[PDB]
Amino acid sequence: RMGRVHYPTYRIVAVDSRVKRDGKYIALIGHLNPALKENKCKIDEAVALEWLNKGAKPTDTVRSLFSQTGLWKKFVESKK
Amino acid sequence: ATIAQLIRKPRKKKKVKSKSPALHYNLNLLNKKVTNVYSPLKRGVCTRVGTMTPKKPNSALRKYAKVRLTNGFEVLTYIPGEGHNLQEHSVTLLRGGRVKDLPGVRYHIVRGTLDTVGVEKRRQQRSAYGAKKPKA
Amino acid sequence: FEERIVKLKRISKTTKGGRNMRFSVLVVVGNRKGKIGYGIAKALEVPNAIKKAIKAAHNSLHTIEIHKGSIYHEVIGRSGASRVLLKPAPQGTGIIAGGAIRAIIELAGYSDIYTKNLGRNTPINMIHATMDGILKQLSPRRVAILRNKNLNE
Amino acid sequence: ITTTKPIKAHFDPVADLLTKINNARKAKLMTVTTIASKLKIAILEILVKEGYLANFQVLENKSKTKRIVTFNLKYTQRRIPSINGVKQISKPGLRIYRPFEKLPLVLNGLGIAIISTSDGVMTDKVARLKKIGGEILAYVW
Amino acid sequence: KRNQRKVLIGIVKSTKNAKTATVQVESRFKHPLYHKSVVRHKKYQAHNEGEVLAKDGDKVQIVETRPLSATKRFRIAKIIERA
Amino acid sequence: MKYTGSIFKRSRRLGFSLLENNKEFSKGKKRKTIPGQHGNRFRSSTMSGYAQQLQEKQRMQYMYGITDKQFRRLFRLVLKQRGNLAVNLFRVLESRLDNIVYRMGFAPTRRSARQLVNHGHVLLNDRTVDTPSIILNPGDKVRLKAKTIKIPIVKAASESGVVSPFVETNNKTFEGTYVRFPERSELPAGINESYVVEWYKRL
RNA sequence: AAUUCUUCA
RNA sequence: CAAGGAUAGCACCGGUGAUUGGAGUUAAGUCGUAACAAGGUACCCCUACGAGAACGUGGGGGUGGAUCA
RNA sequence: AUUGGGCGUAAAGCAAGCGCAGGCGGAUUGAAAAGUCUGGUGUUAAAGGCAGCUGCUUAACAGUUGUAUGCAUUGGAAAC
RNA sequence: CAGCUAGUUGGUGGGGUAACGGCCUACCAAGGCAAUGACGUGUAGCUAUGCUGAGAAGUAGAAUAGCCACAAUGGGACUG
Repeated sequence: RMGRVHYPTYRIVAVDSRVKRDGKYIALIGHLNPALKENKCKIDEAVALEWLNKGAKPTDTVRSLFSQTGLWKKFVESKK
Repeated sequence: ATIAQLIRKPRKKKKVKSKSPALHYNLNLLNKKVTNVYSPLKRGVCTRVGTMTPKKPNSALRKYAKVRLTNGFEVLTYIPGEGHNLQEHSVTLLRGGRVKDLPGVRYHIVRGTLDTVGVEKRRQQRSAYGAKKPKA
Repeated sequence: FEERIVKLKRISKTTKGGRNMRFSVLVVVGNRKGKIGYGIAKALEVPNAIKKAIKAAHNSLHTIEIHKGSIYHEVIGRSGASRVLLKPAPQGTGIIAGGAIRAIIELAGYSDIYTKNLGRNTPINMIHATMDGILKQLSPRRVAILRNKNLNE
Repeated sequence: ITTTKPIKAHFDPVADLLTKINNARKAKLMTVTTIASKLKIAILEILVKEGYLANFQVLENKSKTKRIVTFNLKYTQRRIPSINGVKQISKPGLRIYRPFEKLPLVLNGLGIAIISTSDGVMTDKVARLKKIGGEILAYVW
Repeated sequence: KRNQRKVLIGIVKSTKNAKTATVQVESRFKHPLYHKSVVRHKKYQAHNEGEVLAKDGDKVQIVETRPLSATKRFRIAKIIERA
Repeated sequence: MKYTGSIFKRSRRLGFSLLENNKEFSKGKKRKTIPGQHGNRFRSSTMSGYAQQLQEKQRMQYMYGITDKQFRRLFRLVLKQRGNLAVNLFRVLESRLDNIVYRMGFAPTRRSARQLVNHGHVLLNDRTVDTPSIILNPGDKVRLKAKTIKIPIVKAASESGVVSPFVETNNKTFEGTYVRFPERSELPAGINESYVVEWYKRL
């Protein structure tokens, strides 16, 4: 996350959990600027699934974003 | 200039010294060494108070002070403005600059906020070389 | 014609008794449309010197054309050990030069051109360097005539 | 035909060509003679074929080893030179190389710049068409 | 090995010590201060496997391998014959 | 500063009025010289590029009421993109809220409009604003919080105020729109664009 | 053999 | 293995140091007047000696010298 | 002082010479590709520099999209 | 700042480490780096960058972030 005070902008990124917040990452996924919950999160929709299939666990808030856009249904059935 | 020499002999810059060497050094107490942080100003104590005549083109009777700073250096400095409030080992604060009437003197005195207070009756340019504004 | 003047000196010859104070003036004249000239004169009084300078400048005019409002190549004014570099400018950005050269190149009728002085800053030799730099140039029609080509391709 | 006068190269035909042509232009001379190489005939051809010079003849002898060359200068009546100046860039004491994207134009590109490419010595813009770089030998205006 | 083909052509100087040869390599580049073309020579001590021999005066090739000893990180593959 | 507080003091020295001629027209003695103890001919002492360039700068930035750092920001903004600098600068200096309200006929002086806008008695595209900083783009509507209908200054302005050509408005409904960009010849021509623009070499 | 001519423009 | 401890001897870099050598800069300070003209003994350069100094002289070299030529 | 200076009188040609190393260097021809030319592949974190766009009463700013530059590897031609 | 270099360079057996390896060890050796600048000394965390500049670049390595090192100073080892 990085942005202005009183107006945060948290970019959703998949990265190892042993590095500090908003530090160096590997690949970019998307961003969230909180002013609405209908259409404010956008992802490439391919690299995220590649990361989740090559070994990854979504961050706590990221599950809602994956559920809002409708990606979980194709995910679980892909695994089993 | 033949380039076959410049590879074997690189060029050098002059990088002339600063206008103030004394205002750069600082001194600690840790088996003191010499370091410089390009200080804008330094605190010191005066030891000598007197007067001296200027050079050829003009004539006056100025006033100078021999101040030892927080470092081991002792340096001359110029007292600006009307009046005089230096009384033979009172703490002082220096300021950069340069004068032309007194050779060997390159430091003015910040007059107004110390045991030395800048004189009144000076209202134009009273911020520089401090002087408290009268209330009206 | 706009008849703008530039830096004037204060000179005096020396004889028996005082000194003969008689300063000189230099001036540039131009119609801002292609015809320009310069002159230098001397006299005892201001109006007489100014008038003589205007006369000697205006009789000795010379012609120069305007290519899209600027120069299309670089010239290096080289006279009296005083270089000055002129580099082409786009369709328009605003005039950029030194004061004396600013007047010189504005009174010629140019829109904007890249100008930078080198060496000394003496106005008279500076003006002369600007002159021989701007004059000794050549036109695309000139190379079209001398080369075996109709139009520059 | 029987030049009758001994001549020799300067240190390098590249600089010698420009120096001799500049001296001929300054002194208002007609022709000069200089040691000929395949680089020399190539450069003379590619510079004359752009209207900046005139007929040039390469001159060899009974043997196949001794070659020279003399070139006619481009001129117009009243003797005003077509060439307005030369300045060599690549030097025997300093090699210079330039890629395609940074080949400078001749003061607006109006003139001609000679670039020695990997396959042929030939002028600036028609080399920019093929994007083939090389070294710049001389600015002629 | 699988690494990039190290092109380290140079005049091998001496195999003064057994199964070890010292070769100098010459590299030309553009000096980033005056754009002048300049060369440097650098020494490298490499291991000779034994099935192929490198001799004095040759201009040989050098490739990278696992470290065998101190400042010996390379091995020889091709040897250009003498002159 | 936001406001100097004196307007005649500069129209005297600079020699040209804030408005058409109505401010410096006559009030007991018509004068066209510099004020103070120096009523005297001063036109052949400091005539040079820098002097009149500074004079034109000062004239312009007291015509538009803006300070110098605000205009430096404006010039930095207009320098970013392509376009003739003089035209864009003269177009953006007219694109302030107070000056547009003046030109609409809703205020008899630009400074009154500047005070009113900061006082929040005008709507910017159905939204309130107290910062006269935005540049007015075409296709925008303006209304003055029609509660202002009883204000005597606004009805006095709308009585017979000068309607500007480049703007459209209805005074009986206090509703206006900014349709077209200003031309060079439609605005006060006392400012020499080349001289004022050429003064700026620091950026 | 042969000398010096007080600072300030 | 060994941080350290003790001992003794080399290497490098500072601070200060009685006394002294000169250096620069200063309203009108004391001796002579060396140089700028042929500066009134041409000057200058190198070198050696000598004098309170200005510098003098000896040897070699140049005109960056004057008129008569 | 590479783009961008000079060594007669303004600072600067060593008193002169012999010259190892280094640097520079006549013409033909083939090869080689070390430089030099050049297609492709990979890479040069993000932010920021820059160019458009969106939002905070608007610039400040925040976000988003794109943006050069160097380097390795591989394939091609040989004027110098 | 003209020599530096003695586990220093190389070989074979063995041990040790996550692994190559003088990392260590038994023996044999006598090498290796240096005017294309080691060694000695002086100052310095490096980089993306910030400022300036048209640029080649001069300069500060703010904040921020990538990497490295440190935890009163000098050492040692366990746990995992």
